[PDB]
Amino acid sequence: AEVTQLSNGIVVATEHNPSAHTASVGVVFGSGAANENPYNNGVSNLWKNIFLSKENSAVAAKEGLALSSNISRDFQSYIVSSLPGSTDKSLDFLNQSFIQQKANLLSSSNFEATKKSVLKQVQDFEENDHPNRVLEHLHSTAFQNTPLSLPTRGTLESLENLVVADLESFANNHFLNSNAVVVGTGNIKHEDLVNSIESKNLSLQTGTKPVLKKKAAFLGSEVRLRDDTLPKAWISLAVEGEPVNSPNYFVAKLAAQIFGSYNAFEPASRLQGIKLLDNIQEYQLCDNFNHFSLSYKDSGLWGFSTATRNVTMIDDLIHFTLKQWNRLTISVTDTEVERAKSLLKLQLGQLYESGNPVNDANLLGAEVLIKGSKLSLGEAFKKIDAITVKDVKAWAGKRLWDQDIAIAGTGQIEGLLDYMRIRSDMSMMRW
Amino acid sequence: PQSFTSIARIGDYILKSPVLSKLCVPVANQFINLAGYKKLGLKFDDLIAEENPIMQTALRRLPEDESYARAYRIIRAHQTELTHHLLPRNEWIKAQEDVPYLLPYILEAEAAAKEKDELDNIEVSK
Amino acid sequence: PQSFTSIARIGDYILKSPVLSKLCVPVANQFINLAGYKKLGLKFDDLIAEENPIMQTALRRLPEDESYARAYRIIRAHQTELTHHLLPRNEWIKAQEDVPYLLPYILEAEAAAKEKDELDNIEVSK
Amino acid sequence: MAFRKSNVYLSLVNSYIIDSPQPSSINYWWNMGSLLGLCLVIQIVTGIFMAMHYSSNIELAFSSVEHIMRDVHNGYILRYLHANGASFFFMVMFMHMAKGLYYGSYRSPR
Amino acid sequence: LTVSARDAPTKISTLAVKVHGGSRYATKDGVAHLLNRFNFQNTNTRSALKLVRESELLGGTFKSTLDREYITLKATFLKDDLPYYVNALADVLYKTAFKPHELTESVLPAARYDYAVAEQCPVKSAEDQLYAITFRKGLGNPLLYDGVERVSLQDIKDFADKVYTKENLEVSGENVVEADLKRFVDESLLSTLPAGKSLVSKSEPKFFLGEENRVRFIGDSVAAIGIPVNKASLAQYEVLANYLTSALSELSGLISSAKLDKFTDGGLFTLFVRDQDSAVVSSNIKKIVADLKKGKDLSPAINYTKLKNAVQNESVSSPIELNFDAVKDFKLGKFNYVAVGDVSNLPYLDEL
Amino acid sequence: LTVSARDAPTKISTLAVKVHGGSRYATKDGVAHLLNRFNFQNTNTRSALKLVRESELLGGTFKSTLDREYITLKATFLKDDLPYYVNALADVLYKTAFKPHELTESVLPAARYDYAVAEQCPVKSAEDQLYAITFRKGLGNPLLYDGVERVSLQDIKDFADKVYTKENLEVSGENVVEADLKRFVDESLLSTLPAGKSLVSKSEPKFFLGEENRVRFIGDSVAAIGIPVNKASLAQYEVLANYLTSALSELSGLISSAKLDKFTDGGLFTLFVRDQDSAVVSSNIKKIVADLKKGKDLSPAINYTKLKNAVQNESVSSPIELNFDAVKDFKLGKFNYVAVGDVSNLPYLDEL
Ligand code: HEM
Repeated sequence: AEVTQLSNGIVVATEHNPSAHTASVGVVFGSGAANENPYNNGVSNLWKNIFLSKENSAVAAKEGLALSSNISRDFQSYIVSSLPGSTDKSLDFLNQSFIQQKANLLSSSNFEATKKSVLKQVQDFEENDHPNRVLEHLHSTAFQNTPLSLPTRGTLESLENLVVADLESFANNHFLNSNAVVVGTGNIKHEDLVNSIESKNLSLQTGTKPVLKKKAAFLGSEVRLRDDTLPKAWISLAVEGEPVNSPNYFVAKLAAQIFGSYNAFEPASRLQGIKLLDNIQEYQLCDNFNHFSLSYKDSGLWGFSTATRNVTMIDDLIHFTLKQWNRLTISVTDTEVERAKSLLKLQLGQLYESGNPVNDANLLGAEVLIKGSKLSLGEAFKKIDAITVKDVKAWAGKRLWDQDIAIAGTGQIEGLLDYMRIRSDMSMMRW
Repeated sequence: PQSFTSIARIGDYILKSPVLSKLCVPVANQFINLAGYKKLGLKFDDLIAEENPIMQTALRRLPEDESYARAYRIIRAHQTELTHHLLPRNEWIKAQEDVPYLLPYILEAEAAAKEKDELDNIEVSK
Repeated sequence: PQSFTSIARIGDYILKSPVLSKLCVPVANQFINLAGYKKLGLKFDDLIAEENPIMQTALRRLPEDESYARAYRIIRAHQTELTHHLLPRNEWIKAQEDVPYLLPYILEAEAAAKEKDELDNIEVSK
Repeated sequence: MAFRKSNVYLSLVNSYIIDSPQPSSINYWWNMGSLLGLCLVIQIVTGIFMAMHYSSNIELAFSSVEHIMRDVHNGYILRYLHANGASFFFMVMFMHMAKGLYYGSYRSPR
Repeated sequence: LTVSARDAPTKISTLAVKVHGGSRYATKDGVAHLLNRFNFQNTNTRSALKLVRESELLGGTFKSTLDREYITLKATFLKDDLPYYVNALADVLYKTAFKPHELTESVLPAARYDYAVAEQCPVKSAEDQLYAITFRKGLGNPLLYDGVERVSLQDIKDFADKVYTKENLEVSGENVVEADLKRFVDESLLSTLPAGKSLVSKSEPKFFLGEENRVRFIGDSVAAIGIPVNKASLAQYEVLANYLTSALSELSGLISSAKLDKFTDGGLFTLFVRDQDSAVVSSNIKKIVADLKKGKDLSPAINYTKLKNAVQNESVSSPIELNFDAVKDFKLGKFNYVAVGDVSNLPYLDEL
Repeated sequence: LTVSARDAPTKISTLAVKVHGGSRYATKDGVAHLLNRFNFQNTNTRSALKLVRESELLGGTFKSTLDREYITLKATFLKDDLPYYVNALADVLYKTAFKPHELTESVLPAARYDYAVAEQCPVKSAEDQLYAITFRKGLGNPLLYDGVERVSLQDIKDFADKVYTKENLEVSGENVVEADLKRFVDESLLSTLPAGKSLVSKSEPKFFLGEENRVRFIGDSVAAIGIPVNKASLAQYEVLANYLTSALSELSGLISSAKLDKFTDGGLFTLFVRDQDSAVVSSNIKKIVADLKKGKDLSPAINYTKLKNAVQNESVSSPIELNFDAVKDFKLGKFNYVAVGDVSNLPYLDEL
């Protein structure tokens, strides 16, 4: 359904959809925040926020274009939403504003204003957004002293060393033709986008990007960011999960869906088909949990992230969640797997084919940057339907059963016991 | 321990049948008169052991006037049996007054628990 | 058990006298250096046993930055003595850093409790 | 909640042995109390297994202790275990009391 | 009973039954919120637990949504099992149990959580105050239930009988074959629903201008203006909202939010300025009101708001199809003003 | 430093130091309430426990009352120990501790209790609303601290240094030998207080008319009208308040309360109609405003209001000595309106 073609310097990937009323043209680079040091960290975030500058966005809004960017760990995108008949203007803006004439966004008193903006923004993140910085500290300890631990937001003390030379060095090292995929979603045809890229000479640069000397290695550890003036106690907890283009990728997503997510105040999330709720609903152990399967190019995390005000019964919540995790290795039933297949099919169908062509562009650029081709959703649903109970048990015995966990928590986590007592729950004594 | 759905099933089969009703209902009326819980100011739906989640659910869903009346009958029976006496025959529970008020709540919470169990133990036909 | 007001009284008498100061102050400085609580990162007002209502009052009345810093010094001393080492020599508490920070709060709560007891046991002169 | 917390007796074993929050910085002098419990279990068990053979009359006390030391199978093990475990009971008891005297475990709460 | 669908060659279908039964038609304050929370509870045949645990194996979820005007009952699912969800939405609309234990255990704790969530945000409080002082008893009803008037179970049942009627709702399915959808809406309980009148009034909703309200709030301080707009002047305030949101406007740093709410008879332009200290909010909204009373040229924002309105409009089921071509100039006339927060340091209406 | 006293042959004297330092002169919201709760705490010399436990054995108590204008420090005692209480009020005014542990442990919980109690009553909530929309930043300050702006300990010390000044207060002793009181106020710390300026302005408080506020409240429903009045028109609204409170009016069965708050430069006449259901409040206050806009003959209530004014006026130390003789007729003009409670069924200002 989607067409990818490698033109003479650059990779053009389009996903046409003639039912849509917008069209997004962008370029996705394959250097997210895993291509940083711990000292220039946040320079991808500064590049995002100077692509979304006021001086730069006024030029788009006069033409009728919308600017959207996104910073992930592997990739980063710079996508320009427009109307379907106005995509030559999108390519002209993406060419002039961001690729060629790059030294006008990087003027002083635009760099200074944006640096103050993301300093305020990252500090506002670090003081107020507690589940997401707990996932960030989970990455920072699960992958410590390795590329995949650097926060995509950037720290407050590495964003204060940053000058214009650092953004220029990140640009000349990572914004390359062998590193980019120019992406078109919405209702633009594949011949149309590649013709408009062959028409105006669209070249980023010619180099090859710096190879990271160390691959991402999971180190079982914990960080314990306790703060007793906070009302809840947020805690993420995860094992090393499967990377992208693993064979056990969809099995990892399925096993994340076996225990699903939860909201204790939505009365239809109470009635779900998860056996963990029979434990955690009686004394109201938590307010919400959600099991994720984060997959990156090198490694990834499989775990669950939760929040609770029942700060004296954290150990029952952790114990019951992990004794439910052992059931994947030993006694996962069939209807749990069929329920997880139906719900993972619904989740993946809502995720990939939603209404927004920006999110489709980010997903398309990531999947054809890492794999070189985007897997369609029919083949993905065939792969999900191929998963049996023995596949889930074998993946759980490989990845979950008696393996090193990574924990992270802030708030009132005095009720959280130490590492060895929690890691003793990853394997039971066969009862 | 016996489910109230089972008691209602057996009792409805006995009551709907014309032979079994005329054979077993007078014996049950004499059994209830000899049991003598009405001599302490009690209906039978107070006598049920309330220490299970089905009965606790039923007593939670019971409305407030029935709850206060049931509470008064229980404290009255405790004071009466403390004094080792009976209630005066003007204060006994009449037969028309011994109506099952807690039985629909019990049966509804029981059907909800049995549905919950059957859905926890399904096997999808694949 | 010894009241802090009494320790302040005797110590102020020693410090205000020129002979007792130059005789006993170096003995106390060498006593504090031999005591070795500074090698664990503790100031002395972390060492006072807090399990009494005067000390609980003073610790409630401590400002929050001193409370967080005292919490870190106590946890750091626990981890240091767990590992059976000391802190490195740049992490030792300096002499000018070892200020009595809890002492005005202790002495004020002590004066309040002594005044409360004295007014509990008064005898009006009639 | 867990069955180790919800039960009647396992909540006691849990709140005394399994979840009992000890400070992180205590040392091997805090092992003598558990060691005194071990000494008491040793003394009581070897005492019962010798009381099955001991006779308390004044003509049979010493003769019955020597019957334990000679005729009873592994009875020398039980008798020397009882006697030297009583000496070790009092060694570890003096260490428990002296570490209490030293570390101030007698003061205001305790 | 107006049924529509828009087919697509994808895998996920979303059915949506939209009833004109939001807070605007609420008889008591918050009865629409209690019915919206009462929607996917147990029916007379299938329980609420059986609905979730059957639809999870079939592969779709449910979501009842309360708007200012609509109650939207949405079902998102795998495409090949449409009639289960048509019949499920039919059972929800036709035969709900409405049990008192269901009111006191799930619906009222859920509504208390919803009111607590909306109470902690001062912008939602300012928007509800702005609605209630622009429109008094029509669209200015309370959105959520708070309990300042007792709404009993028979009130929720009576509102369900008033609202769930056959000329009042409209079935719309994104990524649904319309022939099979129109066949499956019949032979169901939507054809057995009563044919009550449509509650949509076609007249102008009788606004009031020059009103001002002040709320003391512990937290952030917002000051908000609100302009009631008619049907003819909807497009100009649409391009004004996307103008002030956009980077074309010098007021974009000062403005926390600016949006036009749209209905079939009018609308409300809301502008919110939110900060932590009240001197910042005072200086900001004084500058907004002054530089808007001076006229603005909204001709730059036309091509931008076409795209923004298209992005917003592909999600909704009934587009209004605005013009945006005849909009040239704006000049702020009369407007309603609310001030939530540190309310002794925020400006009043005559100081703007 | 104005010392006055009215001697009597009785056993109990009362001393009152009145500062012009109530909520009207508050710089932030609620500093006056926090200083009032900080009044009889410990000093630099004598503790607060020693104060109570000495004054009880001597035989008198203390009480600090916060008004809309004053802060009254009252002290009631057996007559023959007046210099103790003069020196105790002197110590409280001159040297209070203002300790941070006293702010967190006593003053903030006592003020939170006062605010919770006055929050539970919708009549005091409506009275505060009526003040705050009649006059804005002057008398329409909040009476009590609620925490919508951060009042710190240093702000209370600043407000106390501003307010506790020698030309700002007045010493008044009911049943006190006045020459002895003047000898005891001198040779004390009242004479060593700073001779600052008096905060009493002699101008009119710049009121506003026709304003309307609406506060949602779970419980009772009140609707309140309120008229700011000037110095020439004080007696008429006095005889109006005692007319509508009295049994001469036909509206006394409908009116829950009606009182005139008098100040040295004006007043506010506040009429509250309170009931449980909002339809009774609506019918009642529509009848009140209609039969007040139609004129009333306030001539019969004149001898009655001389009595009630003498009753109310013997307690206070500062009489205003109104006329009551030229008052004949009343006709309701413009007025400010607040509605608290079931606010979607209490009427608005247009419907009155
Ligand atoms: C509190 C723990 C105990 C202590 C400290 C203790 C101490 C002693 C000591 C010191 C002896 C003399 C040993 C020798 O020198 O031969 C002894 C003897 C004995 N004890 Fe105990 N005892 C204890 C518990 C028990 C109990 C509970 C019993 C009985 C069930 C018991 C039965 C005996 C017997 C039978 C002897 C006889 C001589 C021998 O066989 O050693 N003891 N005890």
